[PDB]
Amino acid sequence: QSYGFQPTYGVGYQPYRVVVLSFELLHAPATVCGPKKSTNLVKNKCVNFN
Amino acid sequence: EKSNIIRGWIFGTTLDSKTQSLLIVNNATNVVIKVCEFQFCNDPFLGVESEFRVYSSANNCTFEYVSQPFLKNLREFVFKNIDGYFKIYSKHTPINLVRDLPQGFSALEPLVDLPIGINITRFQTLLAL
Ligand SMILES: *[C@@H]1O[C@H](CO)[C@@H](O[C@@H]2O[C@H](CO)[C@@H](O)[C@H](O)[C@H]2NC(C)=O)[C@H](O)[C@H]1NC(C)=O
Ligand SMILES: *[C@@H]1O[C@H](CO)[C@@H](O)[C@H](O)[C@H]1NC(C)=O
Ligand SMILES: *[C@@H]1O[C@H](CO)[C@@H](O)[C@H](O)[C@H]1NC(C)=O
Repeated sequence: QSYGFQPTYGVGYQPYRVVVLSFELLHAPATVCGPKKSTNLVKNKCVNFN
Repeated sequence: EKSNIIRGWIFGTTLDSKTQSLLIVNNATNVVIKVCEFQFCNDPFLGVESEFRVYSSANNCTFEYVSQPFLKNLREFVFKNIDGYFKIYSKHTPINLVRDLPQGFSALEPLVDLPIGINITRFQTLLAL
């Protein structure tokens, strides 16, 4: 069936774009991650570090 | 070496159009690394890049990488698998011997690691003249 996306329709009729994403199991080392923090360095003070 | 010749390697559990496998190749300009299905019909070779013939075929690949113009003369390597990581180490050294590996000490510093996550059970060498 061909889409009848006419402008003269309400919100329900109007087209939408959809993106669906999923991730695999941990069968191997991970390869995608969120960005990590990079804070300013400190010297000559007692600090916690990672 | 003194003449290049040895231009890469092939690895994988099965490399005859079945099972994912790995491929590593050079032409002194860059390394080209692929993780893809292959068959290697007729033993890739230079054949003389005035004359050149590409290996196997394009198929269901899952990874790629290119970098680092790779460069008597002797080169050294190590390849190993660690629960999903594929590690490669290497060294260079010029020598005078022509029979076999000389004595002396050589410690291989590491190159970048690949988290492929796929087994290897065989391998074979790519060659050129
Ligand atoms: C041979 O050397 C050439 C460089 O002259 C390499 O060309 C690159 O190939 C990769 C992989 O296809 C491309 O992504 C690059 O864009 C190419 N570079 C240029 C400047 O075109 C080629 O990969 C090398 N081949 C082998 C088997 O090592
Ligand atoms: C391509 O290879 C991946 C390797 O994990 C596999 O999951 C996938 O099913 C393969 N697809 C085809 C069409 O062979
Ligand atoms: C390696 O092969 C074993 C079977 O011997 C299988 O269970 C395992 O998932 C494979 N692992 C990789 C990384 O290919």
